[PDB]
Amino acid sequence: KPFKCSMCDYASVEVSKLKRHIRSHTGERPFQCSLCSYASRDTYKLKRHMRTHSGEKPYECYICHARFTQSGTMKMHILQKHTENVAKFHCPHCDTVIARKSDLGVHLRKQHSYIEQGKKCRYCDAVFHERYALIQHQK
DNA sequence: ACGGTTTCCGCTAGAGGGCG
DNA sequence: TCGCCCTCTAGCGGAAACCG
Ligand SMILES: [Zn+2]
Ligand SMILES: [Zn+2]
Ligand SMILES: [Zn+2]
Ligand SMILES: [Zn+2]
Ligand SMILES: [Zn+2]
Repeated sequence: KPFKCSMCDYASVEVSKLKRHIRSHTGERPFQCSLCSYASRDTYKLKRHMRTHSGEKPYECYICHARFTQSGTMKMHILQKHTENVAKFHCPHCDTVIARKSDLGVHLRKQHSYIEQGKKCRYCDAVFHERYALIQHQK
């Protein structure tokens, strides 16, 4: 409506939007950096990748003047540093509270995901394949 | 106190959406 | 239209902070 994707269920109004989405399915990265071996699927992510080469920090916190490469990083810094009563991330499986969303993801794969490279309990010889079960068992 | 682990914090880079 | 630019999202890795 008008342009449905055919593999996944994406659809959007513009032909360029559906073709860019299909580049996400195929893996085509048309726009090559003229400086290194990076290549992007659209023009914007290449322009933004060029800031790493130039080393520019075009965003500045209007409160403490720290500088940042991207706006989202600046916004988040303002949120964690110059703002109170902000919602935190409580893990569903344990009692852990984390300030940032992706750190919660890091926590979930690192403490609550299966690893066949299991660890032995420090005090007995039983082995566990998820760290939280291990540390809880180690009572 | 001391090493390991957990959380912080700026970083790169991945998607989709609005509009002139 | 579609090229431009925007936010939101996902993870990385060094540093700091926390703990048994
Ligand atoms: Zn698709
Ligand atoms: Zn490059
Ligand atoms: Zn600031
Ligand atoms: Zn947890
Ligand atoms: Zn045991």
